[PDB]
Amino acid sequence: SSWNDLFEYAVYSRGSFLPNYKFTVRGGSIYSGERIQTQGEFKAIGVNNLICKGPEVIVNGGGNSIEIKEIMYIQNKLVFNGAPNTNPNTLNANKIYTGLGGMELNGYGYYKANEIYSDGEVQVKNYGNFEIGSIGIVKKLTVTDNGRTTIKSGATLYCDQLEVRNNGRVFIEAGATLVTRAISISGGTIEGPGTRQVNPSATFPSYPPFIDDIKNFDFDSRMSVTTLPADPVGATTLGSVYDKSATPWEIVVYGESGINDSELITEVNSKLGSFPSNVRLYLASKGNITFSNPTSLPLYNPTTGKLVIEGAIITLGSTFNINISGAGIELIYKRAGSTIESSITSTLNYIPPP
Ligand SMILES: [Ca+2]
Repeated sequence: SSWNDLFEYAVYSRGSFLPNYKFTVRGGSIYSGERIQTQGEFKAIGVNNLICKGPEVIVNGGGNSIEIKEIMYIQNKLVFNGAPNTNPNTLNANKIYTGLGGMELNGYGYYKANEIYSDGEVQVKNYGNFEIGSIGIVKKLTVTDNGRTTIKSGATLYCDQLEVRNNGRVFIEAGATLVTRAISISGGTIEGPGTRQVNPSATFPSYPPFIDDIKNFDFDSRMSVTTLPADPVGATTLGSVYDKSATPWEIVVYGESGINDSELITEVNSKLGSFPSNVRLYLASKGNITFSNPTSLPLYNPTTGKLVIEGAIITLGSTFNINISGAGIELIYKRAGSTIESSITSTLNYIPPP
């Protein structure tokens, strides 16, 4: 699997991506060209990459749990806004990069990165817990307001500046090392059996190459968005292409002005003569997606209270909202078969990089 392949994404958003409350993506990758803003209970389980090339990624509320297996690229700023101690956030990420806007890890949360690189200030505050498993290279690390940052054994943090304040704590484990060019501890602690080194002329290692690779990739250049097709069969706003040679059946639904659940029931049944609960669904829309009555879709699971979409969602508008009434989404990534890829490649005039 490749981070520059459109068909690797569970969510590919050309513009922004504002999911509904209670949204789980399981597998695949997540891309947005502009802002990502999640309004609570957002979960990424087994996500390979999360690439955001816009100005913010704002994770709001509690109960968020994000797992990144490879690269989390944050073009400018990432902000976990704050979780109740009764519904804390978790982040487990392999490699994280942020640009100049930083990474604000507000608290009631356990945030782990194995590698962290940042052209800005990593803040850990308001009881947040941040652990670096192997390496860190950041402009600034500041722990305040009862935060905690642990350098785990074997790891090395490099930061140009280190600020600890208002009962912030930095723990350096045995065999770990923190290396800063300047330091300012007023009100906070640094303990632990590892080495802490102040060196105004320290030489840091180089960023790994994936950072520039992604910064340098013009995602938009790979496609030419024109109009999304529509047929009068079924919902007159939507178009679709389907594949019954696959198991389960696969259908991609195109909606130039958005998609809703009434239209989806109409369109799918017209093409398939039914709407089996196991259908693999690929939604491609230039407006929002709205499920006003999700229990009407056979994808709704009454036991979990979730719409279970197996497939992927491609959104092409500048702004994009998923809205749903009285249910959560469980989007399980499933790579499309070739009939569906050919339809999407044709529709978006897509040229895969390799
Ligand atoms: Ca139609």
